[PDB]
Amino acid sequence: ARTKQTARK
Amino acid sequence: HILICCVCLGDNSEDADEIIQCDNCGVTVHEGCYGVDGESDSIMSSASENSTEPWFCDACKNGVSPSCELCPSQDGIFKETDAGRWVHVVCALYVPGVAFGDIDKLRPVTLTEMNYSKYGAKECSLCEDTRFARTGVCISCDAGMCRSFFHVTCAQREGLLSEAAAEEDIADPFFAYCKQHADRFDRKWKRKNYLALQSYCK
Ligand SMILES: [Ca+2]
Ligand SMILES: [Ca+2]
Ligand SMILES: [Zn+2]
Ligand SMILES: [Zn+2]
Ligand SMILES: [Zn+2]
Ligand SMILES: [Zn+2]
Ligand SMILES: [Zn+2]
Repeated sequence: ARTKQTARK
Repeated sequence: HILICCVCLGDNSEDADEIIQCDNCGVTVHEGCYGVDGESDSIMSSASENSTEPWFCDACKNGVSPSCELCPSQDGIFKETDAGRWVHVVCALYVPGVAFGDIDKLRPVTLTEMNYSKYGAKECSLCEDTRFARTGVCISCDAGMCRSFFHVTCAQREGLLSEAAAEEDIADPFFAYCKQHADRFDRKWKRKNYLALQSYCK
């Protein structure tokens, strides 16, 4: 999977 | 548990360059090593309240488990060529005369008549299955005039692939050394990360 950029600081 | 990039064998996963995983075949790669960095989250992701979204590599998007035009290995992560064939990202990076169409997405790969004329031309000195030692294309050790030859993915397995840092300003930053000329410390951690990549995927 790939962490959403909305969940990245 | 630890995520390792199957192109560069690095283990750093920051918010800018994350190590991601294909949800069908299982390969793990830096966003930046595969051209999927700085892209917007998928439309399917709005359905989730979770922090992560599914992702699939290009081979799985097309429903193939391909072979590489440049080596006999079946593992690792692939990009499609302009002719509808497939090459490892790592082979495309290290083989001379092979270039990416656009550097940002690393897509597609255009292989030339010159690339194909090198097929079988050198025997890979690291193939474990000699039935394939003369398939694909070998690179050589980059130390002086050393003429030791190997497939890019066979050299990767032995921890022989190196990349110069950006600050070093070397026009071609991808290079390889045979075991006789390699940096012993570098081989060690690359071989260690390679073996962890094999145990994680399986
Ligand atoms: Ca290249
Ligand atoms: Ca090179
Ligand atoms: Zn990487
Ligand atoms: Zn995949
Ligand atoms: Zn390959
Ligand atoms: Zn080989
Ligand atoms: Zn050498």
